[PDB]
Amino acid sequence: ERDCRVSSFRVKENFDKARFAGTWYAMAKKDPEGLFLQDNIVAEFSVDENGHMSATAKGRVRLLNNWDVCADMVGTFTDTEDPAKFKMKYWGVASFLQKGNDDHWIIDTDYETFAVQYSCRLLNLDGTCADSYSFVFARDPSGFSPEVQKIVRQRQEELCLARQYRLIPHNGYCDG
Ligand SMILES: CC1=C(/C=C/C(C)=C/C=C/C(C)=C/C(=O)O)C(C)(C)CCC1
Repeated sequence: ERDCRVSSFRVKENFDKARFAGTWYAMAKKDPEGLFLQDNIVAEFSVDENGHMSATAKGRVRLLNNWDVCADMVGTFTDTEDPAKFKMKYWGVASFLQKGNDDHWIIDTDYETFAVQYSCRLLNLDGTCADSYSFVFARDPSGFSPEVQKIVRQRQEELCLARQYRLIPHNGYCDG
């Protein structure tokens, strides 16, 4: 019954960028295909005088050859017609880091405790997502109340991504 068209997905009513600024800890994630951040992920959002939003993020990345590395990444966001939908150009501090362009949607947030993000990097012909990713972020590393977990579990259902998210460890590897 429930529609999986990325076009139909709901997003944050009247997104407020400055209000999202600060440190966010990823608690759980739904990885995309290929190399992705492993764990110990922490994002840090900024918004300039102009309204230009930017972010930095640390995360452990396992390189093909098995070395583990603490990837220091960079992201710049571009506004769209949808205040909660942005275009994100990212790159790493080190040259060997994945560089790219991806959609960045703020599905839901309360700005103070949690946030569900999402990106489809490929649309199937039908209109659903063939390559997605999603971050569940928390204001406090400790996580959230069974109350908010309810909400999140709900946003996840709506993104056609329930029962396929994983918990993210934080063990200070990239120093925390
Ligand atoms: C920029 C950006 C994001 C994507 C980061 C990616 C995609 C990092 C990939 C790192 C790799 C791919 C490192 C490596 O493999 O060296 C996320 C949504 C958290 C949202 C805001 C900041």
